[PDB]
Amino acid sequence: DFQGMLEYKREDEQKLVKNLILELKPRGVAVNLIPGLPAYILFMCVRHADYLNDDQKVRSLLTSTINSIKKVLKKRGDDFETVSFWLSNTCRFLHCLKQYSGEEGFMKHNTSRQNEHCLTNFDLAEYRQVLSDLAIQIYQQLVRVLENILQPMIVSGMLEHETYTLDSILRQLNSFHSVMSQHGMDPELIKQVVKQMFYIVGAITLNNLLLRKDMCSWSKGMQIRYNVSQLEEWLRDKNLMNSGAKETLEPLIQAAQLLQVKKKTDDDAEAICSMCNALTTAQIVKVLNLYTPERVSVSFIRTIQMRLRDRKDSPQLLMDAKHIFPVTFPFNPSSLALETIQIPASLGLGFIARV
Amino acid sequence: DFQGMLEYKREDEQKLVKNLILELKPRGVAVNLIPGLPAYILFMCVRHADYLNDDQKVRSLLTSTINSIKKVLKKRGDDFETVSFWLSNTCRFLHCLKQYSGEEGFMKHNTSRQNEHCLTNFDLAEYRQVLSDLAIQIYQQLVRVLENILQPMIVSGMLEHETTYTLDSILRQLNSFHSVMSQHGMDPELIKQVVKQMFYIVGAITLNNLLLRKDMCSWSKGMQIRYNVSQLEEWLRDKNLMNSGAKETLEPLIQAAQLLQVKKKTDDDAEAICSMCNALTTAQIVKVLNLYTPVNEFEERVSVSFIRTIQMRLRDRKDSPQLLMDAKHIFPVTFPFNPSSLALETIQIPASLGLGFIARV
Amino acid sequence: EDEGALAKSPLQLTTDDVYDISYVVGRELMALGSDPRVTRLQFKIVRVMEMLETLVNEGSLAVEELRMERDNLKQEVEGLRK
Amino acid sequence: EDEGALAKSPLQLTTDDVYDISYVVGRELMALGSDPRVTRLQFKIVRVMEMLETLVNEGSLAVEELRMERDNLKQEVEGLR
Amino acid sequence: KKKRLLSFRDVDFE
Amino acid sequence: KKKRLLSFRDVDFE
Repeated sequence: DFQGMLEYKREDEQKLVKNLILELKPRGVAVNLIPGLPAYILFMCVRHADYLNDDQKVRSLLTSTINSIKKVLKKRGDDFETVSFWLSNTCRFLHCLKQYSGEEGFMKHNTSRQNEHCLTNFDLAEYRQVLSDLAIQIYQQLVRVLENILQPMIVSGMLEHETYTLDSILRQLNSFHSVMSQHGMDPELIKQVVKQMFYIVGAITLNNLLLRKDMCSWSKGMQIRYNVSQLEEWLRDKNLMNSGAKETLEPLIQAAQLLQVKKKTDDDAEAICSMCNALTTAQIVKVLNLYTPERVSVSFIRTIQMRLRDRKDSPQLLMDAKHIFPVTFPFNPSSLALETIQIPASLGLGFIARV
Repeated sequence: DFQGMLEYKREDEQKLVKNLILELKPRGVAVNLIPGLPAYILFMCVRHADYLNDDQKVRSLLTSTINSIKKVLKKRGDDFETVSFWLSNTCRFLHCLKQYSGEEGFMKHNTSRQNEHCLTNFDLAEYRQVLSDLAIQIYQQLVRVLENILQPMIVSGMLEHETTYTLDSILRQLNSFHSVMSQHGMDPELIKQVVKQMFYIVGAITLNNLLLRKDMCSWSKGMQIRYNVSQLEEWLRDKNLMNSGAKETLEPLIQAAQLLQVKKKTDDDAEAICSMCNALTTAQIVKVLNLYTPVNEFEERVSVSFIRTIQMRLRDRKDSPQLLMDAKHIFPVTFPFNPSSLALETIQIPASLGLGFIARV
Repeated sequence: EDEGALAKSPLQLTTDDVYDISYVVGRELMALGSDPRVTRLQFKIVRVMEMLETLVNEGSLAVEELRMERDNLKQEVEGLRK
Repeated sequence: EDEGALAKSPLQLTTDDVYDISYVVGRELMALGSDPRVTRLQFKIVRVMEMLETLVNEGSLAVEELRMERDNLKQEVEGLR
Repeated sequence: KKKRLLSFRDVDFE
Repeated sequence: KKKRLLSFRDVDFE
């Protein structure tokens, strides 16, 4: 029987964070079989340092950990797998520091056995803050890499197509989601990533439509709306209907509808004004101007602008495609028993011992 | 969901028994992971033919099965692994035919799902009889192969050794035997009988040699024999075989070793002998005393009077003028019903079996 | 997710295929709960997959290096023949 | 009983090691019961072990053939110079 | 529904 | 027992 700790010699610490963080591959047999494993192992090391009441060793490990993680994300921050992996694991490390902090609040989902594994000599509340802030940092490098990959596909797949296609986009979305899943990234974190990906698709598409006269036709309205419904299906097939992802596409949807509605009578104008609640006046006017069949008369456009004067949001045309919804990492306790964790030989951590 | 049956085209039947019986290796990934697998597969094929109400297909498959197993044991019947494998699988196949016969006496330990997998058109009771006779036959052959391996090691390792073949050679051989039968998923009640049969052979060959040589009846040898047996007993204890009856087969050998060690002088000493040695015949007891070689100048020889004193008290015993054990004696084997908890509906067909041409139903 | 991996011929597995198999086996093990003998089996399966990864990796690297060398040597021999 | 084979370097595994690992893991799976998802896991492990067996048994072949050929070409290079 | 008893004799084997 | 709080600032890293 073990207590669920890991001891290591102090001069071995640089070897520890080297194999466990610096040179640990985001894709491996052990990490794939047991997602979050490096976070669990790091936490078990902290437990024993705490159990030793060695503040200089606790400080050393906690410092090396964040330094090494940052060292990794600097060296390979262009790589989606690496970023996704260390986001997922930094998070799990944060959860572990909470779930076994010895604070009653973070202990409402623990077994009796788990509650025995709490820290006893040190309060790492200040460290958790640094770590959570590091996580926020990581989450944004993620969206950064995420966007640079999606971006060169969006116009082509969503618009210029009767390079990439629509299925290319769905494919890339399928790739992103599976990678995050395999890393054991919190489901609620995945949701926010998906919402962020749909917004980028929507914002880039709408902006390109608004800056191009060749894209504003009834035909494209038929095509855009079809493409959106393929993205809705993608959410529905992964139970992401409550991710808030769909709602971020509302401006694009309404712009696509606007291209299809009749645009001649006073009633047509009235209907447009109540339908397009998610588009700005500038956006509605721009689409009406670019339309290509009769053409939208200058007085029909005037009727629209006059009618919409009830709205006091300053006139804006372009969506911010670099906008990032503020990320939350809600506490997610694991039911994993630390006492039955072994150290797979492929991690190259033979120099540490279970306690 | 599958029903737990296997379908194959009638023209593929030969290829089926070829891969599943004739050329199937007794040691492999799939059969090691799932012991008894070819028997489960065979029965599932039977289930489908019974489901099709095709009497000719059932008869043909059941006939090919027995003939194929016989063919394998003819060709590779010297190999212990092969014989063990097919004894074990013949039993499992028999167990399956009972467990899923639809006869209530065989259904007591079935789950409800298992009860629903019973045969529905054909009563195979006469086939079970033939299959059972095959198993008995295979078992005799197992004992044969077994005995041929052990035999040259017994005298050397139980008698001639001191502290080629040693006692450890024998234990090593028993481990290998017990390990192979276990890996084959052979019925534990059957393993118990095979082990009893092995111990009998060891005890009979050893005792016979005591009685036929002159240089084995000394106090020094009784000491050594008692040690060797205590190791054999330890082996049974470690492997939980103390109810197998194997230990009891060594009792004549044990009582002979004790005879070599006890005092052989006074009339009281002779009384103890005539009650300790209740498993050796008068001839065997008296013969041992005669062959006895003193260890020192300070130990006398067994006196003629002493022997006659013993030979006189054992007179009111049913006269037993027999010296040597039948070392070729085979205890009659039984195969008590042994139903399995395995669910046929979830059995898959591993690719290494080369039975892709059969389909799950 | 491992349908294509498990269905592959062993001599044509890549280390990526092994990683794929590892994930789905991991899920199925995880879905079996916290039984301590499930966990012992889990780490035993980790070892098996590790050995599988190594043999796949070694074989691919060795075959690849020998292929280059062999191709280069065949070009050299051809020139020396002329 | 598999602690020996599981502790071997993979390059020194024999097909017998594979068979032994198979048996032990087989028992451990058996001990968990007849849950269909235990059984599903069991057949994936069968496939994994099959793959491990093939690699242990045939993994050297392609390397071997290429090696003899490499050495033969090398012999020819030395001889022509 | 009594199952049909299938006859098996030694003549059927080998 | 009272858990001794440790100090952590961004300056203590990098």
